[PDB]
Amino acid sequence: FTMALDPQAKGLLDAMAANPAPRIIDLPVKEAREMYRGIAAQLDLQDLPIGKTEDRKIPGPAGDIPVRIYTPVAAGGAALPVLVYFHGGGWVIGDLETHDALCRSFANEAGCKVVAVDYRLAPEHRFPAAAEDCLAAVKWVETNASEIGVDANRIAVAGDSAGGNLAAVVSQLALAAKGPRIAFQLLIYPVTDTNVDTASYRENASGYFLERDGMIWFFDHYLNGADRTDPRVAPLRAASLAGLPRAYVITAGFDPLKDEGRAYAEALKAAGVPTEYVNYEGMIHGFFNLQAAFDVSRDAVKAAAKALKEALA
Repeated sequence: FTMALDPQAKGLLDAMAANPAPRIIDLPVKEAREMYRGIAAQLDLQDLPIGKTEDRKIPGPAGDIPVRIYTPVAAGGAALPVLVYFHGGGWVIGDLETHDALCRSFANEAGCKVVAVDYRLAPEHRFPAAAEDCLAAVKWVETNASEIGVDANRIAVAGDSAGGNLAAVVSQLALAAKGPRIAFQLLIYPVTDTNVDTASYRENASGYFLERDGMIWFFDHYLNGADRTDPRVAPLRAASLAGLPRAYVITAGFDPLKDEGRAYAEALKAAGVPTEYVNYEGMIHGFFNLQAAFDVSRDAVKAAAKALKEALA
């Protein structure tokens, strides 16, 4: 295991190295968001089928929140379990389009409705705007479960990266508020803390798509000298994890976020929370949205979806 890096990942990274265009993090957010959209468009699966896709607005604490509601192909009329999904992108980039293929994948493979949330992004809306919107969305899904044909006893949350941060944080806030009821949290290479100097941060600092300098950039847009020890951005620092939703936690081997993701999984287990932890040793951060490029990505998305399905049975 000289480097256990997946050869499809090495191929991708080498190709990205040969590109002279500015890094996402050297750019104003307009270009950064567009650059990320273009990346997504080329490396994720296109033209996946869906039973139904519906865009609408729901009431939010600061104004309307756009959401996208996915129904599995050939779903019956019965009320379905529902996954509320928070996209990644360091709380700055990403949107309903960048993660659409992943949402379709979860809907079809897990057999659940998916509600993807277009939450407020930084720097236009700093912390805790994203968490406010994501919590509001889960509350709305629970309250209006009958209207959108879902089972309010089978609500899961999920997200990748900053979205996984939000899923973890929303779970904590919901527990503290005694609602909404969340039955599962699917944390895909999540941000769980604000220490950019863990062993995996320094070992995987550059060259693996998500870089240490990238996280610094994201944190600076998102956190406004906000307390970086605030558990609403650093859920690993919570006083207690007891009573949180059963979890499925994914980390990538060459991800600077590996150590804190694993740490959160360990701390959930130690607090008695049922937790399934899987690490993909050859993968890089962001690989759940690279299903067109990586064989392992398709396998991992299916595996996460099946865990979700089985948990909400």
